[PDB]
Amino acid sequence: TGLHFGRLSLRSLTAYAPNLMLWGGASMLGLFVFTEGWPKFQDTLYKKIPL
Amino acid sequence: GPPSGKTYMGWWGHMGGPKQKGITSYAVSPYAQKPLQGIFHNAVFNSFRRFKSQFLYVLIPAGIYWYWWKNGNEYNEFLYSKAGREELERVNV
Amino acid sequence: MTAAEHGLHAPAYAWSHNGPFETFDHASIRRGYQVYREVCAACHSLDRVAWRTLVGVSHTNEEVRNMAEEFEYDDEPDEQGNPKKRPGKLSDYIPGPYPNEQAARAANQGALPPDLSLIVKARHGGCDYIFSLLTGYPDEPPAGVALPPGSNYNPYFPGGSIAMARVLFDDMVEYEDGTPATTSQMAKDVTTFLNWCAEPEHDERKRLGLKTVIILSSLYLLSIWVKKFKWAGIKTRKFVFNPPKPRK
Amino acid sequence: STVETFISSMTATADVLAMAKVEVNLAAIPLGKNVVVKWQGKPVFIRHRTPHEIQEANSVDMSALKDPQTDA
Amino acid sequence: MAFRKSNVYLSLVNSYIIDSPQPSSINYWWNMGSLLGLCLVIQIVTGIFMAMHYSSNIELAFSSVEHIMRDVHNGYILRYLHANGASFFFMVMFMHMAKGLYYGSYRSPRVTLWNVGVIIFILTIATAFLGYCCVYGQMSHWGATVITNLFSAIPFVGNDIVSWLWGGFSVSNPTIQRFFALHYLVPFIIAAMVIMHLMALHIHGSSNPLGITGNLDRIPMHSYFIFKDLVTVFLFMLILALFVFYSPNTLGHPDNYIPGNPLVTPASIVPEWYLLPFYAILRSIPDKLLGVITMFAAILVLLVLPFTDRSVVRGNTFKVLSKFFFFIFVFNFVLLGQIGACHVEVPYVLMGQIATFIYFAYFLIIVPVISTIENVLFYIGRVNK
Amino acid sequence: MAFRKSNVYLSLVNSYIIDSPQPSSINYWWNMGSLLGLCLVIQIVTGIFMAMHYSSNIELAFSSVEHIMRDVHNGYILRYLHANGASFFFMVMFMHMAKGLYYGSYRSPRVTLWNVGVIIFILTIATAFLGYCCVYGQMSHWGATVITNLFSAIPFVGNDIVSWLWGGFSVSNPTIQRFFALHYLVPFIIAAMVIMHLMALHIHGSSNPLGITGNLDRIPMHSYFIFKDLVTVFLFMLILALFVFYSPNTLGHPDNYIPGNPLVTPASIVPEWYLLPFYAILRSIPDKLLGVITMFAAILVLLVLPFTDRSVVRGNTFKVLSKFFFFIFVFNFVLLGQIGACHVEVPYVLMGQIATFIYFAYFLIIVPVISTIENVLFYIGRVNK
Amino acid sequence: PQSFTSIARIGDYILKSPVLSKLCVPVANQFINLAGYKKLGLKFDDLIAEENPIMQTALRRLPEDESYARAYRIIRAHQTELTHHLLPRNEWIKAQEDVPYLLPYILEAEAAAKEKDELDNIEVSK
Ligand SMILES: CCCCCCCCCCC(=O)OC[C@H](COP(=O)(O)OC[C@H](O)COP(=O)(O)OC[C@@H](COC(=O)CC)OC(=O)CCC)OC(=O)CCCCCCCC
Ligand SMILES: CCCCCCCCCCCCCCCCCC(=O)OC[C@H](COP(=O)(O)OCCN)OC(=O)CCCCCCCCCCCCC
Ligand SMILES: CCCCCCCCCCCCCCCCCC(=O)OC[C@H](COP(=O)(O)OCCN)OC(=O)CCCCCCCCCCCCC
Ligand code: HEC
Ligand code: HEC
Ligand code: HEC
Ligand code: HEC
Ligand code: HEC
Ligand SMILES: COc1c(O)c(C)c(C/C=C(\C)CC/C=C(\C)CC/C=C(/C)CC/C=C(\C)CC/C=C(\C)CCC=C(C)C)c(O)c1OC
Ligand SMILES: COc1c(O)c(C)c(C/C=C(\C)CC/C=C(\C)CC/C=C(\C)CC/C=C(\C)CC/C=C(/C)CCC=C(C)C)c(O)c1OC
Ligand SMILES: CCCCCCCCCCCCCCC(=O)O[C@H](COC(=O)CCCCCCCCCCCC)COP(=O)(O)O
Ligand SMILES: CCCCCCCCCCCCCCC(=O)O[C@H](COC(=O)CCCCCCCCCCCC)COP(=O)(O)O
Ligand SMILES: CCCCCCCCCCCCCCCCCC(=O)O[C@H](COC(=O)CCCCCC)COP(=O)(O)OCCN
Ligand SMILES: CCCCCCCCCCCCCCCCCC(=O)O[C@H](COC(=O)CCCCCC)COP(=O)(O)OCCN
Repeated sequence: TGLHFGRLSLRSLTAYAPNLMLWGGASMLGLFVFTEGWPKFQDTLYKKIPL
Repeated sequence: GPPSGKTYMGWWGHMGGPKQKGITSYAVSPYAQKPLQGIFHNAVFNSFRRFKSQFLYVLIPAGIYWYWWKNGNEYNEFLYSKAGREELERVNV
Repeated sequence: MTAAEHGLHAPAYAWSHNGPFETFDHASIRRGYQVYREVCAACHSLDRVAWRTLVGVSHTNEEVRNMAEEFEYDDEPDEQGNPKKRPGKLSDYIPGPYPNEQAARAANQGALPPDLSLIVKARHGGCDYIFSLLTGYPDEPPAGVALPPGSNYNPYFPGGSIAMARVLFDDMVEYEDGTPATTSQMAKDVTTFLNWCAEPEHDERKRLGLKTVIILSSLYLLSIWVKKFKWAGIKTRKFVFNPPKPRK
Repeated sequence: STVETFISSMTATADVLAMAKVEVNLAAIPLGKNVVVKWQGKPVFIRHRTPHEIQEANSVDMSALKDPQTDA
Repeated sequence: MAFRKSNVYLSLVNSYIIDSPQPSSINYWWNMGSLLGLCLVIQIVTGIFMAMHYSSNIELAFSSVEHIMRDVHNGYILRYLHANGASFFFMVMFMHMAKGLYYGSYRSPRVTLWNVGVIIFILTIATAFLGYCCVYGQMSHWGATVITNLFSAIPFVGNDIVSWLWGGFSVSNPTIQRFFALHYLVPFIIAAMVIMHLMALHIHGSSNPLGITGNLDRIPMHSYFIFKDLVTVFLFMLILALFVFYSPNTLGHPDNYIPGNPLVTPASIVPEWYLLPFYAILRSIPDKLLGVITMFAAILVLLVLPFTDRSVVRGNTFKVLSKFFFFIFVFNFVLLGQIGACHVEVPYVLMGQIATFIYFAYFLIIVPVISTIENVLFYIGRVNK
Repeated sequence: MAFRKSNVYLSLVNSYIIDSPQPSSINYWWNMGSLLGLCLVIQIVTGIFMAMHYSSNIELAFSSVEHIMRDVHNGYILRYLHANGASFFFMVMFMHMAKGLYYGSYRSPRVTLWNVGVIIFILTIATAFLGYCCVYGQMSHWGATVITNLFSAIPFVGNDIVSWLWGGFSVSNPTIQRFFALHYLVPFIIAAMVIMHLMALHIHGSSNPLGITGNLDRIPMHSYFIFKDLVTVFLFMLILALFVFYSPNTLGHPDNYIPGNPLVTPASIVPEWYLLPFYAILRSIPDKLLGVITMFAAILVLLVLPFTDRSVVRGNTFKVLSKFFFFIFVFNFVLLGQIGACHVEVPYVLMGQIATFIYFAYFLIIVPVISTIENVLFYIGRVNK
Repeated sequence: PQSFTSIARIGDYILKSPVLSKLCVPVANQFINLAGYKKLGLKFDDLIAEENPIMQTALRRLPEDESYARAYRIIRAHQTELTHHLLPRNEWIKAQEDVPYLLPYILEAEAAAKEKDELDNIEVSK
C-alpha cells in the first residue's frame, strides 16, 4: 500500500505524461516557426507545399 | 505592500531566535577603553596558536601537489633532453 | 619543447633602472638614440615614437627640430592637386626605412624586421633578452647544427636560427661624450633606449607609485587603528548566565 | 520576424561576403613558383606542379601515411 | 520615525548598508563581497574613461590602446588599473567562491543566492574574455579564434553559429566591433545580477563561520562592518597600487603587445592567467564537442553542489576530512591552472586528465561520501550503546 | 501563499505588474508610462545592434552610418527605427508630462515622483543630443559647436570647461569619441532613474482623472491594464511602422546627410524638432549667460510647480479657467517650437520674447492666481450668506 | 539532508556490532576532539543547522531550561569566535556533558514527517 514517490507521484507522472508529449510537440512547432529563414534548416523545412 | 514568505531572519525586535532569559551583557565605552592593548603578546602567542591548530590541513595538500608537480616537471625536462630521447620516442608513439 | 626551441634563458643583468626607485639613465638614452640612428634605423621602423617625446628627455628642442627636418613627409597637396613633400616637424613620427612590408621582406631575404617601439615589452625577459640577443652571437655555431643559408645562430633566439646579422662590432659608432663604444656598451645603450621607447611614462610612474604606496600604507594603518577602536565595545563584551527559576 | 531581424543583423554583412572569393590566374603563375595569399582570412599555398612531381605524388605507398589518401 | 526609515530611497540604503543585522562572529572572509563591489566600480569607471579614447576598428584598435598609454594624460594609470584590476577582480571572486564552498553558504535556505552567484561568475568570464579580445594583440586574436572554433564543434548547426559570431569568415573588423559593443554592455547586466544577488542575500542574512544560527547576537552594519570593510578596502587598494605602479605587466602575457596578425601563429597560445584551469579542463578531453560540454559542465557542477552536501552541520569549520579534501580541491584548481599554462606534452596530458577527474570527483563523489562518513562519525562518537 | 508572492524575485513582478492596485477610472492617458518603457527598450535594443557596426572616429562616423544603411542586412530598419523612435520617445514623453500637468499628478504626496520625472527628462534630452552629435552630419557638428559655446558663456571658468568638453580646440575626433561613450552610458542611468521613478510611484499608487481618492474601487493590474496597455502598444507600433517604413526622413533635417564640414556653415542651423522650444527660449534672450540660465530655468520651473498650485482640488478636470489656460500653455509650447524653427527675423524675435514670457508666466503667475480665484469661486457658488 | 533515521540506523548497526565498535569508536572520539567544537563551549546538538522546518519543529518541542542553556552556549560561542580566542580549559564542554539531548525530539519529528508522507501516498487494499 505504498507508492514510488520523490514528492512527485508515479501516478501523477503517468497522469501528466500524455500531456507532456503534446508539450514536446508544441515546442517543436514553436522551433519550426522560429527557425525558418535559417537556410541550414531549410534543407528539411520546405518539403510538401511551402516552396 | 504584499506579505512575503517565512524567512529565517527578522529585524530588530522580532529577529526570530529562541526566547532568552537571564543572560546579561556587559560592555564598556571605547572612549574609556584602550584600543590595541592586545597586539603585543597577542600577535605572537595567539598567532602561533592559530597557526599550530590550522597549518597541517594546508601543508599536507600543498606538499602532495608540489611534490607531484616537481616530479612531473623533472620528468618533462628529462625526456626532452638528449638522454631520454629514445624514451620520448617510445612514449610519444 | 627542448631547450633549443625555447631558447636559452637570458640572465639577470643589473640595470640602472631596476628597483622601485631608480629611474632611467638619460645620458644612456641619448647614446642609445645615436646607436639606433646609426645602426638599427637602416632596417627597423620606430613607428610609435613621435619626435616631441624626445624633447626634454634625451635631446633639447633645437636638436630634435634639426633631426626631424632632415626627413621628408607628405604635405597637403598644392592648389593643383599635385602631391608635395615637406620637411619634418616636432609633431610627426620617426619614419621607417621601408615604405611597406614587401620592400622589407625583399631587402631582408624574406624575414620581416619587427618594429622596435614595443620590443622590450613584447619579449619575455625584456631588457636582458634584448641585450643577450645582441651580444650573444657565437663566432661559429655549435658542432652539428645545419643552418639554413642566409640565417645566423645565437642561442637566445627561440629555435637558434635567427635571420639577423651580427651588427654590433667594436667602435663602429663614435659617441659625442667620448665614451668607449664597445659592443656591450652600445647594446646596453640601445636596450635602455628601447626601454624608454616602450615605457615613456616610467619615471613619472615610479614617483606616483611612491606617493600612492606611502599614502595607502598610512591609510591602511590608520584604518586598522579605527577598526580596533570602534570594535572595542564588542571585543571586550562579557556574558554571564545564571539559569532562571524553572517554575515559570 | 523581430527575432529574425535582430539576429540576422549580426551575420556576415554584404561587403564581407563580397570578399569571400579570390579568382587567381592560372596563366599568370609560373611553373617553379609558390604563391602564398591571404584568402578568407587564411593562408593558401598555390603551386604549379610538374608531371614527375605527379608521379612522385601518386606512387608513394599508403602505409607510409598515417592518413592515406590518393592524389585525385 | 527617522528619516532614513521613512523615506522611500533611503530605506533601501538603511536596510542594506546601515541597519542590516549582521552576525557578530564573521571574520575577514565575509568582506570579499564589498571588495568585489568596489572592484566592479573601479572596472566600470576606468572602462568609461578609457573608452572615451578607444576606436574599435580592427586597423585602429591596437594603435588606439597605445594612444591611450602614450598620448592621453594619465592614460597608463587607466589601462594598468583596468587590466590589473580585472586580474584582482577574478582573484577576489575566486576567494569569494572559496568562502562560499568552505563555510557552506550554498546550502539551504541560500540556494537562490548561490545560483545567482554562478550566473554572475559566467557573465564575468564572458566580460573578461570580450574585453581581452578588444585589445587585438596576438593573444587576443588567436584566443578569439580558438574559442569560436570551439563553438563550431556543435553538431549540424555550429558552422553557421560561428559565421554569425564572427560576422564574416574569420576574426575580422565586425568581430572586434561587436566584441566591443557586447563588452560595453554585459557589465551592466552584471550590475543588475549583483542587485538581484543582494536581494536573495537580504531575505535571509549572511551566514557565520560556525554554521549555527546568528539570530541571537546581531550587530548592525553601520560603523562596525563599515570600518572593517574600510580596512580591507585600503589593503586592496594598496596591493592594487603595487601591481599597477611598480610591476604592471607581470600578470599579462608579453605576446599581447605584438599587433594582431592573422598569418603568424604564436609559439604558445595561452589565455590570461585565470581562465587557465578551464582551458586545461577543455584541453584534457580528446574531443571537441565533449571538450566544450565539459568546460561548461565545470561551472554547472557548482550548481549541482547543494544537492550533494549531505552533511547535517553547515560548513567545514568543525569537520576534519571535509576541510582536508577542501584544500586538496583548492590546490588541485591551482594545479589545473599550471597544467593549462604548459604545452601539450608528456606527462601534462595525463596529469591534466587526472586533475580534471579529481575536480569532478570532488564535486560529485568526495563531498557526499565524506559528508556521510563524517555524519556517522559525529553520531557514534558521542552516542553510547 | 502563492509562488508569485513568496519568491523574492517574483514578488517585485507581482507587486508591480500583476497585483498592483490601480484606480478603476483611469483613461488612456495613464498608458503613456508603459508606452515610454516600451519605447526605451526599443531605443536600447536598436542602439546595441546598430552600435555593433559603428566606428566613432571623426573620419569614419558618417561613413559607418552609411555602411549601416547600405551594407548591413536590415540596417535601414535599425537606423530608421532608432531615429524615428527617438522622435516618438520625446512625443510620448511630452504627452506624459502634459498628463502630469493636467491631472495634477505633481501635487502632494507625489512631489518625489515629479522630481525624479524632471531628472529623467533632463537625462533624456542629454542622451538625444549626444546621439544626434554621434551622426556627425552638418547639423550634428554645428549644433555641437553652438551648444558648447553656450557653455563657454560661464564667467571666469567657462573657456577651460569648453576646452575640457571638446578635448581639444574645436569639435574634433576626441569630442565625437567621448560623445559616443557618454551616449552609450547615459541610457543606463535613465534606466536606473526609471526604476527609482517606479518606486516613488508605487509608494502611493497612481492618480485618477477625477482628483479624488481611488482607495475605494481598485482593480488589479493583471489582464485589465495589461490588455489596455497592449492596445496602445499595438497602436504605437502601428504609427511607428508608418513613419519608419513609408516616410522615414520626414522628422529629420535633410542637412544631416551632408558630411560634417567645419569650414562651411549652413544657411540655417536648427536642432532636431523637439529641442526647438528650448532653443527658442535661449535665442529669445539678448545675452549668452542669461540665455543659458533661462534655458535651464525653463526646466527647473517645472520643479517649482507643486508649490504654486494653490488649488484645493487635484487636477484641472472640474475647473474651467485652469483647463483653458492649460491649453493656452500647450499651444504656446507648440508656438515656441515653431518660432525656434524660423530665422532671427522681424517679428519672430518679439514673438519669441512674448512666448517665453507667457511660458514663465503660466508656471509662475497664471497658475496660482487662477487657482486662488477658482477656489473662491467654488466656495461662494454653493455657500449662502 | 541526512534524514536522522538513516544516520541513527547506521550508528546503531555500528554500535551493536562488537568488531565495528571496537574498530571505529576510538576513531570516532578522536575525530570528535580533533573537531574542536568543545573548545568553543558547544555541544553537537547545538551545532546541527536549524533552518529547515523539521528541525524548527524539534526546537519548538524543546523544554525551556535547555533552550535557555542552548541560547547561552550559542552567544558565548559567537563571542569567543569574535575575540579569536578559545574558552579556558575549565570552561570546555567535557565528554560527559556532550549528551545527545535534542536527538529524540529530532527523531520523533522525523518519524512524524515520514509517516505523513507515506500516508499521503498510499494505495488502497483492493
Ligand atoms: C592576493 C590579492 C588579493 C587582494 C585582496 C586584498 C585583501 C586581502 C584579504 C586577505 C584576507 O582577507 O585574509 C583574511 C585572514 C583571516 O582573518 P581573521 O579574521 O581569521 O584574523 C583575525 C585577526 O587576527 C583580527 O585582528 P584585527 O581585526 O584587529 O586586525 C586584522 C589585520 C588586518 O589584516 C587583514 O585584513 C588581512 C591581512 O590587522 C593587522 O593587524 C595587520 C597587521 C599588518 O587574515 C588572516 O588573519 C591570515 C590568515 C591566513 C590567510 C592567508 C591568505 C592567503 C590567501
Ligand atoms: C570554479 C570554482 C572556483 C573555486 C575557487 C578555487 C579556490 C580559489 C583559491 C582562493 C584561495 C582561497 C583559500 C580558501 C579560502 C577559505 C579558507 C578559509 O576559510 O580560511 C579559514 C580556514 C579555517 O578557519 P576556521 O574558520 O575553521 O577557524 C575556526 C576556529 N575554530 O583557515 C585555514 O585553514 C588557512 C587558510 C589559508 C588559505 C591558503 C590559501 C592558498 C591559496 C593558494 C596558494 C597557491 C600557491 C601555492
Ligand atoms: C517643458 C515642459 C513640457 C510641457 C509639454 C507641453 C505639452 C506638449 C504637447 C503635448 C500635447 C499633449 C496634450 C494632452 C493634454 C493632456 C491630456 C488631456 O488633458 O486630455 C483630457 C481632456 C479633458 O478630459 P477630462 O479628464 O476633463 O474628462 C472629463 C470627463 N467628465 O480632453 C481634452 O480636453 C481634449 C484632448 C485633446 C488632445 C489633443 C492634443 C493636442 C496636441 C497639440 C498638437 C498641436 C499640433 C498642431
Ligand atoms: C567601457 C566600459 C568597460 C567596462 C564597463 C569594463 N571594461 Fe574591461 N575594457 C574596456 C576597454 C575599452 C578595454 C580595452 C582597452 C584596454 O584593454 O585597455 C577593456 C579591456 C579589458 C580587459 C583586457 C585588458 C588588457 O589590456 O589586456 C580585461 C581583462 C577586462 N577589460 C575586464 C573587464 C571586467 C572583468 C570588467 C567588469 C566586470 C570590465 N572589463 C568592465 C572597457 C570596459
Ligand atoms: C548603443 C546604445 C544606444 C542607446 C542605448 C541609445 N542610442 Fe541613440 N544612438 C546610438 C547610436 C550608435 C547612434 C548613432 C547612429 C545613428 O544615428 O543611426 C544613435 C543616435 C541617436 C540619435 C540620432 C539619430 C539620427 O540618425 O539622427 C538620436 C536622436 C538618439 N540616438 C536618441 C536616443 C535616445 C532618446 C535614447 C534612449 C533614451 C537612445 N538614443 C539610446 C546608440 C544608442
Ligand atoms: C641587417 C639588418 C638589421 C639591422 C641592421 C638590425 N636588425 Fe634587428 N632584425 C633584423 C631582422 C631581419 C630581424 C628579424 C629577425 C627574425 O624575424 O627572425 C631583426 C629582429 C630584431 C629583433 C627581434 C628579434 C626577435 O627574435 O624577436 C630585435 C630585438 C632586433 N632586431 C634588434 C636590433 C637592434 C637593436 C638593432 C640595432 C642595433 C638591429 N636590430 C639592427 C635585421 C636587422
Ligand atoms: C559563485 C559564488 C558567488 C559569486 C561568484 C559571487 N557571490 Fe556574492 N555571495 C555569494 C554567497 C554564497 C554569499 C553569502 C555567503 C554567506 O554569507 O555565507 C555572497 C554574499 C555576498 C555579499 C554579502 C557580503 C558577504 O561577503 O557575504 C555581497 C556584498 C556580495 N555577495 C556581492 C557579490 C558581488 C558584487 C559579486 C560579483 C559581482 C559576487 N558577490 C559574486 C556567492 C557568490
Ligand atoms: C517629469 C514628468 C515625468 C517624466 C518626464 C516621466 N514621468 Fe512617469 N510619471 C510621472 C508622473 C507625474 C506620474 C504619475 C501619474 C499620475 O499623476 O498619476 C508618472 C507615472 C509613471 C508611470 C506609471 C504609469 C503611469 O502612466 O502613471 C510609469 C510607468 C512611468 N511614469 C514611467 C516613466 C518613464 C518610463 C519615463 C521615462 C523613461 C517617465 N515616466 C518620465 C511624471 C513623469
Ligand atoms: C502604475 O501602474 C504601472 C506600473 O506599476 C508599472 C510597473 C508599469 C510598467 C513599467 C514598465 C514596464 C517600465 C519598465 C522599464 C524598465 C525596467 C527599463 C529596463 C529596460 C531595459 C532595456 C532593460 C535592459 C536590458 C538589456 C539592455 C538587455 C538587452 C541585451 C541584448 C539585446 C543583448 C543582445 C546580444 C546578443 C549576443 C543576443 C506600468 O506600465 C504601469 O502602468 C500600467
Ligand atoms: C551584505 O551587506 C552589504 C550590502 O547590503 C551592500 C549593498 C554592500 C555594497 C555592495 C555594492 C555596492 C555592490 C553593488 C555594485 C553596484 C550596484 C555597481 C554600481 C555601479 C555602477 C552602476 C557604475 C557607476 C556609474 C557611475 C558612477 C556613473 C558616473 C560615471 C561617469 C563616468 C560620469 C562621468 C562623466 C562626466 C561628464 C563627468 C555591501 O558591501 C555589503 O556588505 C557589507
Ligand atoms: C559602491 C562602492 C562600494 C565600495 C565598498 C566600500 C565599503 C567601505 C565604505 C567606507 C565608507 C566610510 C564611511 C564611514 C562614515 O561615514 O562614518 C561616519 C563618520 O566617520 C568618519 O568620519 C570616517 C572618517 C572618514 C573616512 C573616509 C573614508 C573614505 C575612503 C572610502 C574608500 C572607498 C570608497 C559616521 O561615523 P559614526 O557613526 O561612528 O559617528
Ligand atoms: C519591458 C517592456 C515593457 C513593454 C510594455 C508592454 C505592456 C503590455 C504587455 C503585454 C503582455 C501580454 C501578456 C498577457 C498574458 O500573458 O495573459 C495571459 C494569457 O493571455 C494571452 O494568452 C494573451 C494572448 C497573447 C498576447 C501576446 C502579446 C505579445 C505581444 C507583446 C508586445 C509587447 C512586448 C493570462 O491571461 P488570463 O489571466 O486572462 O487567463
Ligand atoms: C543603482 C540604483 C538602482 C536602484 C536602487 C534604488 C536605490 C537608490 C539609492 C539612492 C540613495 C540616494 C538617494 C537620496 C535621495 C533622498 C532625497 C529624498 O528622498 O527627498 C525626497 C524628495 O526627493 C527628490 O525630490 C529628489 C530625489 C532624487 C534622487 C536622485 C538620486 C523628499 O520626499 P519625502 O520622502 O519627504 O516625501 C514627502 C512627499 N512630499
Ligand atoms: C535593479 C533591479 C533590476 C531588476 C531586478 C528586479 C526584477 C527581477 C525580476 C526577475 C523576474 C524573473 C525571475 C523569475 C525566476 C524565479 C525562479 C526562482 O526564483 O527560483 C528560485 C531559484 O532561482 C534560481 O535558482 C536562479 C534564479 C536566477 C534568476 C535569473 C533571471 C527558488 O526560489 P525559492 O527559494 O522561493 O524556492 C523554494 C522551493 N519551493
